[PDB]
Amino acid sequence: DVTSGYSNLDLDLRDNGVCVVTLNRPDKRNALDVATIEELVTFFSTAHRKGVRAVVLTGAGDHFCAGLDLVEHWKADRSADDFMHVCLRWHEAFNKMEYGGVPIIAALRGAVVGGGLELASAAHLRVMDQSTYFALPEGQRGIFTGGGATIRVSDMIGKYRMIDMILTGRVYQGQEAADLGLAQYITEGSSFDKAMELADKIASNLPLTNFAICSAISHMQNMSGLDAAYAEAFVGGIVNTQPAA
Amino acid sequence: DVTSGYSNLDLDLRDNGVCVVTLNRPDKRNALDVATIEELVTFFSTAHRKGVRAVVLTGAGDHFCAGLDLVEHWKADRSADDFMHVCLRWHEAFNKMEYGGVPIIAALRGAVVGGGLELASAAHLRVMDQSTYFALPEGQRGIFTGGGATIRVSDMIGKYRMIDMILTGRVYQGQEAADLGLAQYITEGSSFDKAMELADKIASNLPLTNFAICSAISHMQNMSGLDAAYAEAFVGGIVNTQPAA
Amino acid sequence: DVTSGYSNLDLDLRDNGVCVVTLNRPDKRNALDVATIEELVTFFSTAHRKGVRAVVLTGAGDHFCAGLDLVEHWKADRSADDFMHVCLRWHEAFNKMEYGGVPIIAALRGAVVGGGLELASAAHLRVMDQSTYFALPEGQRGIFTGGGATIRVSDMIGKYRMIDMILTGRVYQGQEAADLGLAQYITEGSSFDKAMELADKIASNLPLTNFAICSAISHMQNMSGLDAAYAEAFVGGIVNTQPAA
Amino acid sequence: TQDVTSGYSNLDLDLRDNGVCVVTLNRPDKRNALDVATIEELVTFFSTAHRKGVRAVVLTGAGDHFCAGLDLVEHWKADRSADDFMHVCLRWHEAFNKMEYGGVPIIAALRGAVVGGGLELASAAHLRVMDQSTYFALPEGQRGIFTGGGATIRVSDMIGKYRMIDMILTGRVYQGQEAADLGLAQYITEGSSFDKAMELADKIASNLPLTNFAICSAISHMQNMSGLDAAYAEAFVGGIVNTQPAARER
Amino acid sequence: TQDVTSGYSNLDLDLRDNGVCVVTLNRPDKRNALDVATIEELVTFFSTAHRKGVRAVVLTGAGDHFCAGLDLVEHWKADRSADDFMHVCLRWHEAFNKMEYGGVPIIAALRGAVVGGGLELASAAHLRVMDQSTYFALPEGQRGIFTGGGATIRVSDMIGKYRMIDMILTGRVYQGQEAADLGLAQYITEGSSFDKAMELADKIASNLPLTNFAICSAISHMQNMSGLDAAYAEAFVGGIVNTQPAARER
Amino acid sequence: TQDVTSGYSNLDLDLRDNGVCVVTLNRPDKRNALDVATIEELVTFFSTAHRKGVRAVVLTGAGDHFCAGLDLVEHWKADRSADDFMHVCLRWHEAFNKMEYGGVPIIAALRGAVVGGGLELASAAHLRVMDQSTYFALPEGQRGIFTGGGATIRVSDMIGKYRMIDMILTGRVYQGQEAADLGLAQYITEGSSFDKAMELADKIASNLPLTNFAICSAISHMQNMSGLDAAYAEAFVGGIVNTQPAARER
Repeated sequence: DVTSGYSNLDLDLRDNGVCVVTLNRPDKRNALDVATIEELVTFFSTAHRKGVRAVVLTGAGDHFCAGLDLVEHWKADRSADDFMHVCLRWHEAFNKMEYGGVPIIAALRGAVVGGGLELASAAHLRVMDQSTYFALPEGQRGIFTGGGATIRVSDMIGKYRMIDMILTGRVYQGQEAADLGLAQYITEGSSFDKAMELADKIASNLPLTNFAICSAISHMQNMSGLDAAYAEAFVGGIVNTQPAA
Repeated sequence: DVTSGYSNLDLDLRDNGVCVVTLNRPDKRNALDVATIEELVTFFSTAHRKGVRAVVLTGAGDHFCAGLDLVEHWKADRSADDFMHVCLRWHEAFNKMEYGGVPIIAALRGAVVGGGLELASAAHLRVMDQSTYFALPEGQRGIFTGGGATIRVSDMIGKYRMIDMILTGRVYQGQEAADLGLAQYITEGSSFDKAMELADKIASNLPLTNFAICSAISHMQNMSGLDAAYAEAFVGGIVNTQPAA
Repeated sequence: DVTSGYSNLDLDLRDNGVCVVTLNRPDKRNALDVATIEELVTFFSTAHRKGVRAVVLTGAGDHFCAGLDLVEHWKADRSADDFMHVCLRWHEAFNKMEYGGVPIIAALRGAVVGGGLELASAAHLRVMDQSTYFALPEGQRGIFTGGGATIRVSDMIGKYRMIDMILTGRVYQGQEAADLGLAQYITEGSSFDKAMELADKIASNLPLTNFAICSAISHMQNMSGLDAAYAEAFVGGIVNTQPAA
Repeated sequence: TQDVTSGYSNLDLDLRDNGVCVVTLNRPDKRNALDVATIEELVTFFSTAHRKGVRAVVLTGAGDHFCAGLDLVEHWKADRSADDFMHVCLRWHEAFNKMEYGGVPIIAALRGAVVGGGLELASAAHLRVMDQSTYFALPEGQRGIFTGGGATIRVSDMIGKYRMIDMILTGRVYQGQEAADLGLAQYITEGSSFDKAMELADKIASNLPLTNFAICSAISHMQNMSGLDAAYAEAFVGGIVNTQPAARER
Repeated sequence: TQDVTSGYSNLDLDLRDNGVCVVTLNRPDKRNALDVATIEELVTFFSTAHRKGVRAVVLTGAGDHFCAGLDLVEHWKADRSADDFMHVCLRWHEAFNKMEYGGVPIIAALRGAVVGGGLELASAAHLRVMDQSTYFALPEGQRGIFTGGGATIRVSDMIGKYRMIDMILTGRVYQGQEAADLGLAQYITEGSSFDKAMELADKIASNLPLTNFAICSAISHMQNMSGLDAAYAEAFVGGIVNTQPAARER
Repeated sequence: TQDVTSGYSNLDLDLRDNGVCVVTLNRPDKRNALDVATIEELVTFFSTAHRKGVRAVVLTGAGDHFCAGLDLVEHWKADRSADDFMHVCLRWHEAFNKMEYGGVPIIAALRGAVVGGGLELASAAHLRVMDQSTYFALPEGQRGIFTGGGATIRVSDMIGKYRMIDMILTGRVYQGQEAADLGLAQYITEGSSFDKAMELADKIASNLPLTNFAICSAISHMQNMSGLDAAYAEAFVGGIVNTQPAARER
């Protein structure tokens, strides 16, 4: 019951458990409105229990994701509390992606900007192609990132590089972007095909091992290394003694 | 009342709110004595409320800053508690810079060493030129960094690279230094002019947006990502619904 | 009484206080069994009080360390709690290395894989040669890292690169590995000789300064920067006012 | 509004006109022991309560005992591996995190046994009201069992780490005023804990939604941070909550 | 020494010969409500007290009530936006952080209302002395207001997160021995809280400056860290404090 | 089994047949003041107790007083520099960390003075049993000394940061039921604290080794984390402990 029914996500579940999840509004470069965020909360809250083994996340069209749907935003005439609540929903979706235990590999193309970079950062692995570029351009437009960029992008490229990106609108692309920490993989070919290659290999690993890799490590990074040491020992104890292992 | 009156800092407030703050003792490569640290505490404690929009921090002369004023130090014949108190003042100055909400862009030249690298690290952005080099040389002289290097330089280049720098006295310069994380910008020309270009653009952004960028992100990095998610939503709520925004 | 007596470690204490510590089972690429881990706990729990000034850690033979002794592991038929306890011993050894206050420089050759990369990560400095390669290959074999990789390797190369390494089994070597953060030094010659050069220089520094560098910095990185600021001031107060300093 | 009470099997739900929803465990025959299906219903209810418009929740257990803890019959029969049980524990934690950090005030009306996983459920509420029949314990420890539903976090936050360690290490039982004074419940009544909980809930429901949302989510987050970073976050929560038009209106 | 008492308008200051400085809120006509100008004077006083040589502070409010909290008249009139109010809250936090982490022992002599922002101010002191007229509350919540001056941090540290949530969610008032036992004040007197605070302050002022500095700054920092990292920092604080020549002299 | 009791000079050790080991400080002539050699023996004993098979420890001091704290005679004579003393403090911390996080339940049987470093030692135990002669204080502060053996961490966890600050800032002494209620000891007896500690230890020793190990190590680690990360770790501790064959057997 994985492909249940979603309006704003196109799903393709392959026989080995890899589910392609595609943002489906290329006419607006897949900008994320509140309904799409809720479908991401739902999908990533249930993916593990529904048996999904890995996810390849992509955006329909030439551009991965332009970020916050500004048309919806401007029209909603939001108060500070209304917008704070919208941001909590973005965070719920991305927390379910990051800490959910289902490996997520993003196949990037074109503009990975603003909230779109926040969505890409919620994946475990990112594959960029020759057309891909990254930025947090809204900062210069007076907009602060409220979907996790200050957390995940800093974890990806360093707090001072993330501050630079939002303070100046600086753009990164090509090898320079991969080397900075924006994506672990860069291809001269299809980022979708490379993501699928990675996803198929990951899906052939043990479910429990991938679950721990895709949830425990982020938690350990939130604590003192002297307390994470103890938690890591328990994670290794459970994962490495499973019959299948 | 920004250029009020300081003995150890030369100030130049431009019409757009950018304030150039220049260490003014080139004869001693701008080494930082206790009086200069107190003026940095005062300036950065009040800059935001005095209306400063951005700061370009520089050192008069060929060298940004040589660090701790050792002549004052040796002559003061400090006990462990006396020196601990001096370090707390350094930290107060740099905390007001980092968490104060006023964007600070350092225009580096020559030696950015020891406490001088600690001062540069307290800025949000760093611009280095072709003469700039970085080191924590005192470590080999038996001196531990007590002005935040263990915190900020580790945040800039990684804990293990910071440990290497103080343990061995290793020097970095050129593109290698920029790539390591010591400065986000490297220019073949004037680091002052490049810093001013960046500062003028930043000063044209909304005051509240820059305030959040230059205070909230450092705070979020000090907490678990699962708690920063909630705080970030409130920061976005306030910043993105301001009338000006 | 440094070279006391160990079965699984070969020790060579030099006249300047540098102790070479060599894993001594090249026939199994120095895989770490429980007895070797206990000797590492013992050696690194007492090295500082026994007067060791620096340690050069190496593996006998062409390969630094292959990781967990799988023959012992499979034969022990471990329950989840048995294995959790083994992981706590690995962590105790590596915590004594990291926070013990005695500088440790690892001279790497060949395969630095799995638990072997966890051991190398517990050193302060790493020197790699032209034959050195790094990986966490067990992940694809269903094995989770329970000896600190999720903590230290993430601190070395970034959480998302560490997740990539264990999720995919990706290998790094050469300049690419040094640049990623796996080793601060890469040599075209002998990694042992380069490690000794570094170690001899470090051993000529003050004992207290090296102790603080090799214990305080890791602790500061486990707290909010606003609380580490205060602790760092006390560390600087004690280190910088010692008579020898 | 939206339907709040339909579609559940393991929770009895009663939505009052002022937005207070009574959530009642409904298996007194097994002292409301929590099986995996009940935990999943708690996840669903507490993941959606705020957005559905629920203003406050009074949590109770049908019968003489609030909740005896994890359903051991189900546990025993399942012959769970360490990973299977770790997964069950993560679901308990998801339900309790949605209760604690969800922003909807929860007031537990306690009676009889509030033990093991039942004390973990009670600890996920913001307020607890106990009566003269109420008693508290973490007895599983004496049975070789560790608390995997938050007791080590929330009960420590309620009574102190060393008193929580004592309870699980020794099976020590607390009741009456001593239990209230220890930090196990903020309110103790000589009468009906349900009626006192409803009094508290009706007053809470009369306050502003955003103010209750912040009180019932932000404070727990602030306690997980250094006080020097929570200071900054609290200033932003105060800025949003205290300038809402409805607050000025008051 | 340096001048400590001059130049202020919203604080009455009295420096005694042994270094104890009485700091008194001086607007009893409005129950010492704290406006932005008073907060700024607290920032200035507590940012410089240690370096000026102040050995201890006895903090009090003129009149029958210590402090009723934020100045609502000023608040209402200012018609503040969320960002304007967030900025006001950061100033309150700066004043209270300089009190808590500044290294100068602060003993609050309480009387009457210690409510809302007034309880936040009292919580920024190291020690609190209450009298028989003293009462505590965070009533703003019932008025749709959230505490933005540290109550969620310090009052939780004083009485427990769940009792702090209770106070702001319900407006519950505490007084007398019950308040002292809850953790709202370490000392309760049947007489003058000011006189008891001065007794405590005079004894504290007789101890070594560095020892009091560490006690009144390091402990709060240690509580923001994992205990396994605070262990290391505490060893360095002990090393510096316990080997100062003056300590040996004792 | 392995030898547990031989080879020590500064600890009297008595291993009972059920695995409870009585560890007794043995210098009543100096009220069991802790010198560096005794701290090193505590490091050795508590670093190996779990692996040697010790099931629980009852910690006591010979004579009328549990422990008066750091050995000042040794301290004074050593004329320690700040770094020398910081190093001594790290050894105290290593001994107490091995006690707190080692996984072997420790029950302290207190009598008489539990002061300064002696309260730090007592605080490293999981449970404390006090008698009618027992009193607690951190008097060193009045003597210009700061606690460098964990009091700022563990005593704060026991009684609250503000009560710990009060104790060291003022030298305040606690005893009797007031001390127990404050959080200084979970058990108070009108009889023998040693006999009550042995009763508790014998019951604890009858429980499963792994369950006691987790209770006596995991909970302290969880309290050093955000509750949202401890939730995940606790689920893994529950998974391992609750599926061990011996637990099912129960």
